[PDB]
Amino acid sequence: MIIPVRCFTCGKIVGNKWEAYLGLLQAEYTEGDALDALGLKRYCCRRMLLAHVDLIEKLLNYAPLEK
Amino acid sequence: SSVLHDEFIAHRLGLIPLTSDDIVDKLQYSRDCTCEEFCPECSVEFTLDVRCNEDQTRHVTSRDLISNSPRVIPVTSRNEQDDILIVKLRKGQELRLRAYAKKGFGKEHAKWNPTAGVAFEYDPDNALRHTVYPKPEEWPKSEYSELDEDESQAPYDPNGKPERFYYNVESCGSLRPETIVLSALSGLKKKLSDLQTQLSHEIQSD
Amino acid sequence: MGKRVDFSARTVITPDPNLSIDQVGVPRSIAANMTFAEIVTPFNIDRLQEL
Amino acid sequence: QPMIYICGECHTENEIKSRDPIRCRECGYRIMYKKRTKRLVVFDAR
Amino acid sequence: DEITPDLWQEACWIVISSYFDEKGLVRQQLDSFDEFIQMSVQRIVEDAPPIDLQAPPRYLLKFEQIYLSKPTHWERDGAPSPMMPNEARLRNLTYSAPLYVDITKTVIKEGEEQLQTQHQKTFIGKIPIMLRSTYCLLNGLTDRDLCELNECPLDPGGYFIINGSEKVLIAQEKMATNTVYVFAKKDSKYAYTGECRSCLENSSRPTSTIWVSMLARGAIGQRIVATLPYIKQEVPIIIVFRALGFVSDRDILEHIIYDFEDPEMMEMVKPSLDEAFVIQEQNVALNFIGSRGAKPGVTKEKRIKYAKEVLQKEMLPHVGVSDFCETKKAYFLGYMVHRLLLAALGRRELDDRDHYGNKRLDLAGPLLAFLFRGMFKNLLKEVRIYAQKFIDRGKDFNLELAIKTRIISDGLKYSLATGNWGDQKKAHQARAGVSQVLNRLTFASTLSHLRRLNSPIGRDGKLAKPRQLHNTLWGMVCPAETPEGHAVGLVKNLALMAYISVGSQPSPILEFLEEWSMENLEEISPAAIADATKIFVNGCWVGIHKDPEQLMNTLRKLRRQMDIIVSEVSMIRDIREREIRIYTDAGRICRPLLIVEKQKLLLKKRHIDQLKEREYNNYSWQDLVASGVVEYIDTLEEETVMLAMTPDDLQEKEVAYCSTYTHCEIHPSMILGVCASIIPFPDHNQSPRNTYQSAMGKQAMGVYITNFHVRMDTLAHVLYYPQKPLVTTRSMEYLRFRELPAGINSIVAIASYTGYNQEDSVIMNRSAVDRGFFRSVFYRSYKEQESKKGFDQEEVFEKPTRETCQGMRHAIYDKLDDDGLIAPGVRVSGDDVIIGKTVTLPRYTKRDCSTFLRTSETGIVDQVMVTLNQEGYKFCKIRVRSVRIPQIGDKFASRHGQKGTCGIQYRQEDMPFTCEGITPDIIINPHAIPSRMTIGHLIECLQGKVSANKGEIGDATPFNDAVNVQKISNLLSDYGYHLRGNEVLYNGFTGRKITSQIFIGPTYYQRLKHMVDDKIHSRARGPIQILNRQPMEGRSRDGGLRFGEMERDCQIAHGAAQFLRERLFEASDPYQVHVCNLCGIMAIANTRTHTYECRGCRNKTQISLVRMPYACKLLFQELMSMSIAPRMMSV
Amino acid sequence: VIFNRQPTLHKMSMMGHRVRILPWSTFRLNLSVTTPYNADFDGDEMNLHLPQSLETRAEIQELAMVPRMIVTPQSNRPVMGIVQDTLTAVRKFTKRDVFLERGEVMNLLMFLSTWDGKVPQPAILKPRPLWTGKQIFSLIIPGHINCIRTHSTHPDDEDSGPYKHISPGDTKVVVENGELIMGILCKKSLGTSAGSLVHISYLEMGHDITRLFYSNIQTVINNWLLIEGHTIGIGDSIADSKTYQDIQNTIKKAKQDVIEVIEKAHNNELEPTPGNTLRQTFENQVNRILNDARDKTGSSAQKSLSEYNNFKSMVVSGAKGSKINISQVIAVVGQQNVEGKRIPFGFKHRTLPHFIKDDYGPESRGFVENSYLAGLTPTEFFFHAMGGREGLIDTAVKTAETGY
Amino acid sequence: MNAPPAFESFLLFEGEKKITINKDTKVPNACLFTINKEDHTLGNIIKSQLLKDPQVLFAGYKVPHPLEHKIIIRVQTTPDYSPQEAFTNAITDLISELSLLEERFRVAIKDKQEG
Ligand SMILES: [Mg+2]
Ligand SMILES: [Zn+2]
Ligand SMILES: [Zn+2]
Ligand SMILES: [Zn+2]
Ligand SMILES: [Zn+2]
Repeated sequence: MIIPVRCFTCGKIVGNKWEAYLGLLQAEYTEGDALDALGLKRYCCRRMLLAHVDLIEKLLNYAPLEK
Repeated sequence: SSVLHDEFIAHRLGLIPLTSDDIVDKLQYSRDCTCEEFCPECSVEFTLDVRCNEDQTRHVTSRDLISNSPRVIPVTSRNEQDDILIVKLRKGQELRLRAYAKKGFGKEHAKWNPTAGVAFEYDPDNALRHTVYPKPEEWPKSEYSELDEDESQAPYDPNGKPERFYYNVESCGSLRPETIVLSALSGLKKKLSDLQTQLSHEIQSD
Repeated sequence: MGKRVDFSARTVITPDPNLSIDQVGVPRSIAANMTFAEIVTPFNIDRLQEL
Repeated sequence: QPMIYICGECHTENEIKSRDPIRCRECGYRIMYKKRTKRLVVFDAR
Repeated sequence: DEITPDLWQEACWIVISSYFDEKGLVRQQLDSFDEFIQMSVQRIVEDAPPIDLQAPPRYLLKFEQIYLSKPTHWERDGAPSPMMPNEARLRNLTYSAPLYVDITKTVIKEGEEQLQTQHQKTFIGKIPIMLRSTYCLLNGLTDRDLCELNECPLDPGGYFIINGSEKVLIAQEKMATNTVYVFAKKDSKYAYTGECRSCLENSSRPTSTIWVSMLARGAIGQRIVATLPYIKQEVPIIIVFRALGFVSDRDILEHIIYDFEDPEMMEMVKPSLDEAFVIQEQNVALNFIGSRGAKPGVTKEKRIKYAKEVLQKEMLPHVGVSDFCETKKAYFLGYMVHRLLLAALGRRELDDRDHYGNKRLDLAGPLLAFLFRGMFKNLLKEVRIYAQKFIDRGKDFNLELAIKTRIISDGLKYSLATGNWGDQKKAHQARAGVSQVLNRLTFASTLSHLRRLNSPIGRDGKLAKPRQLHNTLWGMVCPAETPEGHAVGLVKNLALMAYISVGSQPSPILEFLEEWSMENLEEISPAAIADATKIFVNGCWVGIHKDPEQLMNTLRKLRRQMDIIVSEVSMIRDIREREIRIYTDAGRICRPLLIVEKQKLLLKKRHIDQLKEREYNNYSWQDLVASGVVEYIDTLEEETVMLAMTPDDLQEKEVAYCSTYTHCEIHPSMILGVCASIIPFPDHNQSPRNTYQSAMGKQAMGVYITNFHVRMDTLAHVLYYPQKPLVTTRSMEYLRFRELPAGINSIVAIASYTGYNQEDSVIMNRSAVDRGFFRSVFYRSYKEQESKKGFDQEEVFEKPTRETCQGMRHAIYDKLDDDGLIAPGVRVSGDDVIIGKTVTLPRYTKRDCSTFLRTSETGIVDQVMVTLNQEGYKFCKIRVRSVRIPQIGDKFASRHGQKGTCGIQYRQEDMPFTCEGITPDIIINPHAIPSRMTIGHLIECLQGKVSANKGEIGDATPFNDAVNVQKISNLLSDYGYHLRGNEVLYNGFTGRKITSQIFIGPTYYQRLKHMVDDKIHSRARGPIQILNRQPMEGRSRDGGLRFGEMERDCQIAHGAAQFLRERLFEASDPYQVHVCNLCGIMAIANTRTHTYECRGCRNKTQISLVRMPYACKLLFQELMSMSIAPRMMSV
Repeated sequence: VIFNRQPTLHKMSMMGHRVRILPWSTFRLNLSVTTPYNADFDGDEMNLHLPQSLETRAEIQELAMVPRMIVTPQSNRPVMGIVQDTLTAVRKFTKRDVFLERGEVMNLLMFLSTWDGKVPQPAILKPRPLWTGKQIFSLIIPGHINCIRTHSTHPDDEDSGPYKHISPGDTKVVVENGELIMGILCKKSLGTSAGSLVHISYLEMGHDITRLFYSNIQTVINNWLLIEGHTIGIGDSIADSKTYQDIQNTIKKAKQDVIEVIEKAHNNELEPTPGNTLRQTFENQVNRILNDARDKTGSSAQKSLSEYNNFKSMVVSGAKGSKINISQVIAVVGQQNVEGKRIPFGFKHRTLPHFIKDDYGPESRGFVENSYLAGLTPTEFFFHAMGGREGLIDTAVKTAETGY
Repeated sequence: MNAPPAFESFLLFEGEKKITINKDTKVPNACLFTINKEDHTLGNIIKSQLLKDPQVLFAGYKVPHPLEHKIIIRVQTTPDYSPQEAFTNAITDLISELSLLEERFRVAIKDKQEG
């Protein structure tokens, strides 16, 4: 639902790159160039950022249980 | 009150790297500590207390992990790269927890693995023929290769042995890469020393 | 002709190259649930008391 | 002893005793949720 | 103007996206229900006859109008409030709306003393509502509005909520009605049989099947007979024709044979005439029909009346049930005989039972209409009895008390709740399997279940013909998605652009045909039918025409202009036989296609331009259909269509194949369904693999729905880190797999590493699993309610106590609160208590009836919900949360039928690694590829390596000539990798290079619901069944495993007699009986006083102890119940 | 314990095993004993029964134990043999050019249970000590059994000419005094057929020695395969341009041949053969042409394969696959049949609405002229789905009648 | 349900010996060293160092089961030598090699950070 912390394969930290990745994408980067800007050179970490679906943004459309 | 259940948050916190450079050698394993569940000699206390009161989504990141030890902090929080995202909170959602960090290594759990990839290679030109390419021309050259482009692999070395191993040790952040290598050599040497001690006891007991 | 029986277990099967052909690798929970009624003798009195 | 519940619609903390119809006092909604316990549950971050 | 090939792949998919923006994936369900509510209920209410009751005063009670309000709920105070579907799910309510009917009761006694009393909005019942239909509160709501209501915006709807349970109506296949089908049964007295399941336009009775058969050769020739309904004896066709008023043989053959220049037809009908010459007038023929019937009246008068009523009502209702229709019925029965003779003369082909042009899909609307007809008839009956018992006393009555609304309400609710489709009393004549529980395991499973079709041939049937993938399923049913168990080919799935017609009235078409040059059937002379073309509308022969070609041109122009003919109307011109069959009825599966001009598409570039700005200029799919550019073609009209697979087929070629195409595929990949549209490169796999994946995408974990936090589902699996596939098809954009994916991209290496992945198994990375790889959370909901059914005994939620409760287990109840309910966040292990319920007794005055955890779960309480159920006692739902970390024995699958369990998990240092230290997440065995021929797995792995290295999403759409393996390899060689996806790996244990370069790369894997922890089970002297004292059945019952007949046979072959006796006697049901040595019957033993005696023999000394199974004692006693004397003689 | 898998078809579906307690929650089986159970690890579950008396325990130990179950009375041959990885790997291991170094040899000898502790003299002493794979399998082979077999790739005209006893291809397996004197081991030598090494081991040596033989083959060969490795990928599915041109020329010629037969039938220039109607004769001619095309293209693909091809490796060892599978992956998938005939005219004189009426050509009636790597066209995809549905129906419908 | 704790791969159980030496009776001057709670990391280096001793005739190791957490190292030496002495010298040589490697890596790091 949320960006993983580490790459499943190598263990590189990708948790701090989702927001930067999105900011680069709205900056008219291609996904490949964006992944290059964040330093994801192994295709495992590129897999992590490139195949992520941010479902938490949809789960935050529901009001919480307590106000 | 976040949309991720408790084990999700806990698992996610476990995978945040903490600066371990000079403190890891000093701390003890909780197995070896003579204290109760915890003490400052075998553990580091973290606290996290965030509440989304404002209308925009609140990013609970590793910067919100407040430690009692200044030396052991989240790597991203160390004084660029952004902070690791623990959870996104909506107005009215709240996350308050208390973590303890321990000493361990990657055999027990990958969260204690300090590496973000260990590239290891030897014999970049296939001289020992430990690989057998069906079509050696089809394969790209190693970054450590010393061959002219017409030559696909080195001539076979019958008297050769693997020497000259190339390493690229990438650090997740907890330790410096050279600290990872030095600690690895020291740990392997202490494994062998303990093995030799137990060996001597077994030999003399016979 | 067919019936349900006690002292039976069932679970998914898994490869294990390190078992002999006549061995079966069993979980500790199946083995802790299932029991074998062993008769006591002076040959096994100590071991069975230990158990 | 109080067993305070939360409303599924108005999210109001309200106390309800046994043998009482399950009704929120603020909006009358019929679905209520218990609050998170105060007991101390521990997680190994694994 | 023309769309060039280089733009085509965009244009077509743009068109496809517009379709899914307009329709969706559950459009058939919603349209069926909408037609049922808008039209079918009103038609059913009006088609019921007014109930005239009189002792004197009389009352008619005519029902005239219906009103269906929005879904509401009535509390105990009775306040109506709008009920939201989520509240229905949580509170176990039924998401139904009240149906009110206007009733008009006029008093007529004498002397023109008439006065009408109208009861506006008389509450006649409650009708369950399909979600997201027009009459659903979630209709037209925005995604923000749905999220405000705790609803998922991606939820398709198309299901009902009955008692909190989401029920989905499965479309039921049936042979089309009002159509003549000539078959030939090999083993039967008849050579050829022409059947016609006839049913009037607005259904009021079942389908009346009429058969017109030919007797098999071996008196003199072949005789034609007719098996009329309600008559248990064959009847000659000539007798039926005379009974309809056609006595002269010339008239009958004028109606049967339209071309008198054809002696073959003549000699083949001659035996039937020769067999019917003694009967020569209408009354005598009617008497013969009545006599052959199963109720032969002693007097010929009532025989003739009965025959008249049968031939007017039960014979061919679709032709017309009123009087003076004998001419139409005669023409139609003559057409049936003509079709039979054409089949017997070889001039026409026998009809194919499996052709989907001959089938209809009974959807939610027409199924609920069947229920509503039965239930409204029962309601009117009950009203008749109630009003009769009052007017017999000569006084007025209150219709509100006559209407017991429970008939309609409880009937629809029961039928949708159980699936038994029919009256609750006829629970065995009713057909089950309709209305199943919606599958909420993953979004693909939900979509597929909502697009599920069913062929009710019966799973027991072992004839493969109905299970075969017929040619006519192309574009209408997924070729791949089908269960591989006992229902192969019977349970089907819609193709993506397949639309089941909702139904329409033939009135405008018939009116236009009248205004057009068609000639009615009663006004013509039969001599004109020879060269003319017949015109059938919904099976009824309505007239004839002289130029069928320009008629078809006119009708196609009318349908393409959205004129009087609506889009879903099928219009088939059979040319060789001169019929023109027009269909407007419901259940016709059809699909959209691009119309083709001379040799060009009508879809010009301007349509693609307007479709690109679909969100600004509101140019939608319906504007594409209204432009005459797209057309819905049904299975039966496809027979007359010449399709182009792509616009490339419309190019002029060195040798033209067709050069006269009429339509074009929007894209061939639309032949696949929901679950097959997720397979990448399915045209590079063996088809069984695609079927197995289509089945296994439904057990894959993911996020089954966005609002899973609020749902109290019995079972739910949510994946921690779902990922969209790196290699995807262009159809998942509409399945919403990208928004709710059900897997993870795993670096998979196809290698032989340590032997722990052999025979369909995988080696996973323990380090990856530690990082959250394929981790899931399992949510289990327990429900409970405290019933105050009566003062005799009442249940109540309260923390039990050891001093008052009787059946209180030794488990501790400290985790419960004073309310008797556990609190969220509490860690609960197996056998623990979550709800403390106590029931008052008649360990005193209350017994423990607490709800324990399903054993061996060990979760944490996620949340607790308390509310009131329909009747209004306290009702609790507790959701417990258990984190499932993948382990040895958990089942995983790729999208290519490649399933396997985790053999072992190695840490990152134990796994093999590339020069750049990449270890595989999964290692699968190379031996799973060759026999299976899942080359799509390898192409997906290679494409995924390219996608990950390039920063894109691979296009694995099935039939795409712009993507082949050589292009992918050339792309991969540009990123510094071996072009075929191989890499040098190093042994993780020793660090030496592996001699064989391993094939490794990203592949989309799925974690399936089948985890080993939910399957492992063991027993050693647990509970036993009551009847036969044998171990229980199931893990949940702590039961024992069945040592069946085949195990008995195996151990007999082994010769293991003591093991066989241990399994079948000593480990199952050991028992002892006492037998009389004289009569061998079980005696009476009293072991405390040691007195054994046989009452039969009156002895107490010659008794013997016998050690026998309890099941054998039970058998012998059940035989003695049958007066059998099984005497166990010990000598 | 008795270990069982359903359906229990024969006496080998319930065999006695010795329990080995291990960490996780699955029943762990040896890989040779999977063929008797018909068991694979795609979610199969098995039943364990624990005998509860010394008498039943002795019964199972003396009658139903797996080593006593190696040879089946059904067909007087082994019921379990060497299986997937161990079979591909033993094929690769006993090739003539497999040379092991001193450390590798010691690593493999660590996994021999029946090893006398004596390192054998290497087959090559100079310039560098090297053992051969046959030299280590000779240590695996028990007793002093003698066996002659032939590798699956053994040419049939080699036993006649010279080199009968010195095989150029290292076929013609010869084991003498329990040493693999020569030959490449495969399914024919270690599988479940009659007269194989496992059978001869069971007949000459006891069941205990044969049990150890199975275990030692598996352990040694899997630990060597850790060095050698085995895989499969796209590169194994690819053929050279010459092979592709040959296959396309074959298919084009076959389609022209079918067109010629169609033209003959259309002109009444086709006369029926005895015992068949004209339709059946035309169908026979077309099916013969297309079967010839499929076989020729398959032969072209098979000859195109290299010695490094992993499909060929698994087919040669007999571990998995067949030459027809290679042909369908590389050359051509071929004719799809429904009820033993070409695709029926399910529409009116058509197989699909994409064809003209009365089109008896190969593509119209269900000839898949593409390979699985090439990818099927939409009509080929639907026809292939029809043909596969036939197999699914057969598999799901035969079970009830056969079980009854 | 059946998951062993992850520390069981590294930690010795109470009363369980780190290393056990058993005389191999098949051939003379051979021993089996069963080392508990170690894996390929030490087994491979100890074996390969023992192979450098010309007085070692056999040196091999195996992990008998991956799910179990012990290794067995078989060492055979020449009659004038001992497998226990060979194993001791192999560990001593590995320790000296790693000490030298550590000191040289420290020197290389110092050079790299300085210049
Ligand atoms: Mg299986
Ligand atoms: Zn990575
Ligand atoms: Zn401490
Ligand atoms: Zn409220
Ligand atoms: Zn008696």
